[PDB]
Amino acid sequence: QTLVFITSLTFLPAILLMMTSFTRIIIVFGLLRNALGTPSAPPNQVLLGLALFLTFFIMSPVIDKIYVDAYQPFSEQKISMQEALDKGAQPLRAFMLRQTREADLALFARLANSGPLQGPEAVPMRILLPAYVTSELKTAFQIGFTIFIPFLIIDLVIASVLMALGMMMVPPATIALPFKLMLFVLVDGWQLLVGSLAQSFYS
Amino acid sequence: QTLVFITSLTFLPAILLMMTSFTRIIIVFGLLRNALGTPSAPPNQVLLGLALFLTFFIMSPVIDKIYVDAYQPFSEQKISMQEALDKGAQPLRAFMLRQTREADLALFARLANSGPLQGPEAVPMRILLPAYVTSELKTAFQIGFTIFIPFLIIDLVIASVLMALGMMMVPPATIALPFKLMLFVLVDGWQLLVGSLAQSFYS
Amino acid sequence: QTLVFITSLTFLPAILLMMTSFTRIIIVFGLLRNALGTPSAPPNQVLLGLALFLTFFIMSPVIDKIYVDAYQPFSEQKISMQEALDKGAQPLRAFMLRQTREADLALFARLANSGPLQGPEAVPMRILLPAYVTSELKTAFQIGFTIFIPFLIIDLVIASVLMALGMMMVPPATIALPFKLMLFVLVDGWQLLVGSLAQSFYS
Amino acid sequence: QTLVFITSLTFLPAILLMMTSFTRIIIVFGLLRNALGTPSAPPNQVLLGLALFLTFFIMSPVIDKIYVDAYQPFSEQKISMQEALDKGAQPLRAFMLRQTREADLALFARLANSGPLQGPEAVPMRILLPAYVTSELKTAFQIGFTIFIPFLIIDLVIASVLMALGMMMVPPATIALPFKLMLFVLVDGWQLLVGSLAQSFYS
Amino acid sequence: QTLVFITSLTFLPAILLMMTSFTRIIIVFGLLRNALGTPSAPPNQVLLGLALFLTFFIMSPVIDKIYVDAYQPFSEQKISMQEALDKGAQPLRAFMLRQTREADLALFARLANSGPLQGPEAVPMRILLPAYVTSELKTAFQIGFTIFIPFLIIDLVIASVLMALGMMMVPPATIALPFKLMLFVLVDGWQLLVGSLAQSFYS
Amino acid sequence: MTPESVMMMGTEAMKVALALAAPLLLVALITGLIISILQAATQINEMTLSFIPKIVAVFIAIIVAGPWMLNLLLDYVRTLFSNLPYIIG
Amino acid sequence: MTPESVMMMGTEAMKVALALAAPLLLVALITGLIISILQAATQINEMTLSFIPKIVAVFIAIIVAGPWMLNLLLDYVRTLFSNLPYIIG
Amino acid sequence: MTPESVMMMGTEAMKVALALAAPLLLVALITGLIISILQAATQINEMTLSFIPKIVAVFIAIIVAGPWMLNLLLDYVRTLFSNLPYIIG
Amino acid sequence: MTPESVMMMGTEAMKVALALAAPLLLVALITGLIISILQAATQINEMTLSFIPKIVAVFIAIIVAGPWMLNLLLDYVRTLFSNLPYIIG
Amino acid sequence: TSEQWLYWLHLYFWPLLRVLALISTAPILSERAIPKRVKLGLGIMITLVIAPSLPANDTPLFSIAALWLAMQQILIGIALGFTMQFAFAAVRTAGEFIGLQMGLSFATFVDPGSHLNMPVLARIMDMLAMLLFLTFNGHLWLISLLVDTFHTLPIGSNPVNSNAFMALARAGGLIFLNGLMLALPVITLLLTLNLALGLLNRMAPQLSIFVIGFPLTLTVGIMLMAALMPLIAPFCEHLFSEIFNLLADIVSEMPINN
Repeated sequence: QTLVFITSLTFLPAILLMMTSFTRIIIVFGLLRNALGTPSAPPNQVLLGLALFLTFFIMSPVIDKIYVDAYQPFSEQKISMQEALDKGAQPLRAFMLRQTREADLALFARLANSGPLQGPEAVPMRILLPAYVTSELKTAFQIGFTIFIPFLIIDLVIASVLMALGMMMVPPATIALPFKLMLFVLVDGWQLLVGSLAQSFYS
Repeated sequence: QTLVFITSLTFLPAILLMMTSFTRIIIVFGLLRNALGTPSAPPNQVLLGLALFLTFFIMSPVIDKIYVDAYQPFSEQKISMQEALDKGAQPLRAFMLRQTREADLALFARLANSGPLQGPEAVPMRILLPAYVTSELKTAFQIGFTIFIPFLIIDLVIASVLMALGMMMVPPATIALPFKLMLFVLVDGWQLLVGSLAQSFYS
Repeated sequence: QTLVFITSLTFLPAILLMMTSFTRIIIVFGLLRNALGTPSAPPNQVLLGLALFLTFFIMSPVIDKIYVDAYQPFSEQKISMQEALDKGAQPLRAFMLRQTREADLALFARLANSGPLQGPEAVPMRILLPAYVTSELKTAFQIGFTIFIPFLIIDLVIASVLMALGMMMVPPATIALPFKLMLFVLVDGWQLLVGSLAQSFYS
Repeated sequence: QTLVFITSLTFLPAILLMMTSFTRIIIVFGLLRNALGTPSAPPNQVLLGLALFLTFFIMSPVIDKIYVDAYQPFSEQKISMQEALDKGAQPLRAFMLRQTREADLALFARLANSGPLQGPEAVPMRILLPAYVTSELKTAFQIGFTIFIPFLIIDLVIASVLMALGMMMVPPATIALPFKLMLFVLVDGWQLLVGSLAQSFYS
Repeated sequence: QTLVFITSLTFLPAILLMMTSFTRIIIVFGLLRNALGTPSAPPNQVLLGLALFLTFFIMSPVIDKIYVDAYQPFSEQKISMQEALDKGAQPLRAFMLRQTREADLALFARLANSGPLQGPEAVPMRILLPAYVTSELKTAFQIGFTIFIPFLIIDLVIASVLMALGMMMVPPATIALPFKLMLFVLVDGWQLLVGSLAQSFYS
Repeated sequence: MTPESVMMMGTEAMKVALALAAPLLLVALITGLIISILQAATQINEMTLSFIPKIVAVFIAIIVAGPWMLNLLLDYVRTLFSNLPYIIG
Repeated sequence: MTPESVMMMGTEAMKVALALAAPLLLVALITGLIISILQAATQINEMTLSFIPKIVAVFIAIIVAGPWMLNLLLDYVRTLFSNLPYIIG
Repeated sequence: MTPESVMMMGTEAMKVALALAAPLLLVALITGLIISILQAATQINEMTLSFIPKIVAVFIAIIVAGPWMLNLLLDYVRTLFSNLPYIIG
Repeated sequence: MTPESVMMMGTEAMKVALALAAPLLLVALITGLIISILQAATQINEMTLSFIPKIVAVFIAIIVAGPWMLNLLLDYVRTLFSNLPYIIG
Repeated sequence: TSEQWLYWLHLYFWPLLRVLALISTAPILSERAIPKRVKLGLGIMITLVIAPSLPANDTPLFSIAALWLAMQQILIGIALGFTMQFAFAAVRTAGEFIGLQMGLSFATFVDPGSHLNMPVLARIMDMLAMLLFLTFNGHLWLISLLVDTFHTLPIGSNPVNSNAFMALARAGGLIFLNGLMLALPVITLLLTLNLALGLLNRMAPQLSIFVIGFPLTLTVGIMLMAALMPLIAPFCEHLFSEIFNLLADIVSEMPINN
């Protein structure tokens, strides 16, 4: 039984981190690292830790509501998780329904051949999750691609200047990297980035 | 319960190393290897080991405090981590607070809208960790940008000497990899780097 | 202890591999194949294997001491805590001290702000490792710098000749690679390199 | 003992492909495509496939011998690494001692401070592997240097012809790709290569 | 199986791909894009998708014969993995044997030293593949050289018309760059290439 | 997120890039022409004689221009990072 | 691997390459001189007047010489690739 | 990290680079011009005829410069790496 | 490790390089100059007329010099890679 | 948790494989910037919406014959993914051939290191044209198309046909066509500059395009690329519609020929 057990080692925690956040923040930082030259920040520890810390920050009120409403009577273990799920899904759902764009909801309600819903809370979870994740991908890319442009402009300017002199055989990616560090720490570029990512998220 | 157990087994080895050090050092070394032409030193093996050893050297006093205050009562197992994590958090709390910028604490409190903060332990951990990591990143990129300058001088003076007398075709990244090894053992730059990263760290 | 086992499988190999040797060697091969133009060796297969074998031959006395004084008595499984780690480190201490620069232990005794340190066995573990590593990297960069010189001679010569006839068009890095192989199989440049990395190492 | 087991697996195929063959073949192929301009072949599929087929065929006699010696009594799995090492090595040992320069072993016996050296088993396993690989690299670079010569001929002919007409600014390195290609397919130059790497191998 | 199974699965997709086609296609696409300057197509996506679609189209009849003569009869009756493997190998064999040069079979029968062979299909499976791959490499480089010709003519005429007037310094590599694209699409070039690679395959 | 905004992004990007790079390149071309005229008329010309002044000119012009070439990037990256939460909405 | 055999290889390859490139640049130089001399005796010259003949001359000489220029390479390349298993040992 | 301090670091590095690069390319330009003026007045002008003197000149100048051109780097990199712990805050 | 021993290394390497590449470019320059003088006094010159003798000259000079150029490198690379285990300390 | 249910869980694996195939092969829409466990997370989520309401009841027999069936799905997924990327390859190819006409193209010589010419322009036009998908719909149209293929080409014995793979393989094809159609004005304007610098050489051969040419043409190639930004907005609307018609046509053509 090496197969069935071991596949769920990453499956379940990844799904639990797909529900709420940590799906767009990784992507923003990964796009940053795709810019800014080479990796220059090891994913295996640094980006994962950072993007998990920011999520534990942003979702603090959510975990607080869960802790009070469901976690605390779960210390009694009153009921198997039925309202624990529900009274814990409702903060999760209300947090999720706030970020899911409109088109995605309608589309994935069509693809399931569902019936007309009267309330938003009536939207089943198996319909919400993929719409939420799709919306989050299509906003994470909307932020990330808007982050690049200055970096690519510096790249283009440096390359044009180098070729203006006669230096064909230089890898201008190696002269770019320092300027793309000074124009990152010089505009306080990290604080702006994280304040944006933490504000624009909930709003 | 065992589910979140392996969940934590997947993450915690990265969470702990992020919490203390090892996030400025690795990034400084990675910004080093991008200078000196090619990624000579292999990241899969050498930089991880060097950075972990140096961080052990720097964290030895904090580790001593954690030992004498947690493991020695963990020999008895006085209480179930109720103070082992608690008392163990005090040295890490003060340690982060020492290097943690004061403006990042302010900003990340504003994003959460917290009231009066008076004491050090009045700072909730979920305000430290993100502000701590962003401060460490600011510092790491400052050090990294400052490291580059002489390598840029060498590269550009070589490239401007070559194209001064024809030779438009020689890829100067071949003549400049030795010079970046004369300059770098001639000034003993492998002691100055580790000395500075060990000194400026505590402050 | 299930946690520490996978964290060990992750880190401990890279630790033991940095603790003895195999760090000075790999950097040398990596700087070598930076000369000779292209990779000219699949590092995933050839250079890493060769560098492991060289070390498996060089550390024969240390590995023999370790075996005969730890694991032959460990068939009894007397104690896996004290003499498993302590007694096993006695040969490593000497093997690392013999190759450790003197100025380094001074620096890392100074930073740690220790009192009277006379005995190299009284030199605790944490002061030894990083000084040893910095020293090794210094000497490896020295050897690597001394390597590059004849190749530079050849490439500058060929480039100057080509520019002499007016052959601006030609990419001289394509003509100089067969000569870089001739001058490297003619002087038996491959026997001398391993002979040097094997003789100078222990000393 | 779960530690050493899985550690052995991540390398064991890589080392297995070192003990026997496929090193010099892949190195010759790698130095082949360095001529003829660009790679022009997808190493992911074609070069590795060819190198695997060639080494399979070259080893088929000694591989079938190893089969008979070990795998046929291994139907019972007789002894875990006692004579499968011997009846795997004696074939391997003869295979490499047929291929290993007698002087390389002289050097690697000098540095080992050797005494009685009478039989192949009197030459311990730790001595062969590095000497074997050094010899193999020397042979592969010999072959590679011999390869480059006709392509140099073609390139210099074309460059000189262009410079003779007054073609000062045409990049002859780009004109000379189809000519190399045709003058390499005309001579049936792919039969000769995989024939030489199969005849010169066993000897 | 534990070890050999996963490694065999990883190797499989290279085996199935090399055995049949798709080692002759990608080389032609690479050579095409090497004409007309830089890549001008994202290799890892487009020139793999196209080069896989062509291969599946060209090999559809083989798979149809395999299906009809193996799967449908092996279903529910009359074959147990013995006649199925045979009647499925024979069409694929007849597919390969049609393409192998006559000499390569003799060469790989000589170096592998196979006994008296009587049937073409009686040639063992192992002997088929490498001779096939070598033959297809020859044919692919032939096709690529046939492709390069008109672009060479374009470049030559343009460079001449330049120097006929006095344009010694101007690097005709720029002027002749749009004309290649204009006269590669104005004559609907791409359809001719798939036409040729479809017809000249079986003929 | 209307295709007018997406194209305005590019129209601003390329204008900033031109504003940055055009001074340097124009100094390079000016030095090139000034020496190339002196290159003939007293015909003497080896090959370059001018790449060295084309380095002097850029090295001077970068120091002379300096501050506002920084200020452009500083302003525009700041406005970008500030408007990011409103691009989405 | 004696530095003598790696001189024999070079001495063969140089002469083969010379054998190849000989007639091409010989007729190139011949035509160049023949035209440039006639840039006297009604001297008038525009710039070159002499690239086209250098092209038609090479175009003639290539197809004239042809097959044996190919044969030289086809022979000695076969020789090299057949002697490979002896230079090793 | 005001753009004044970064401007100071930049102006320091550019002065170091000027000091490193002045004699080499200065001598290069000087000898090139001196030969090119000889290309007229005895109109002989092959293509370059001067890439070799530009090599011997740099060969002489690097030998003559030698120690202090390296001492500049040795000192400035030293001060840089010593002031590093004081740039953070 | 002192800048003195590294300057010794440099004085060795640059002298080896000069001795290695002297005859090639010397005969190149000499043939080129003597031809370019002939390109005056009988002014005839299309563009090059001289690259061909520059090929013949280097072609002869490599063959003549040959073994001792190679012996230089075989000796000096030997000394380098044999002193290698002492440059450490 | 015993193997009782795992074999019931084995019911979803085929649509899972198809959807993972469609996801893995359309990276610029969902690419390596994403962690492979999120790029795989989308799969098992999406199939849970799709897996019910499918009359799909199949069996992996002993020495599975349905391994052959695994051949079918990976093709259709690939058939969608590797097809949809022609809307990006066209704009990338339009971007490259512009930059290659001013200064970038001195990788014409033997293979240098990294490309260094791509990152100049073709990484911006691929980014804009990647934002324009997300304003209309990135995967929504694609996932609906694949939901339709779940109905037309369900599962089973008759795997696929041919002569449609040849259709969309002869299709692009239009890569270079659209590549021209975009950049034709820029390229036409720059050819005139490249030839205009020429007529100066006949007046004085010392103008040495390395001295004059590139500093001149680079500024103009940035100017024109700024002035021709808005034209990319209505053009991309074609490159999407044409290829979506292609896809729908071929996906409807394939099953009726079964």
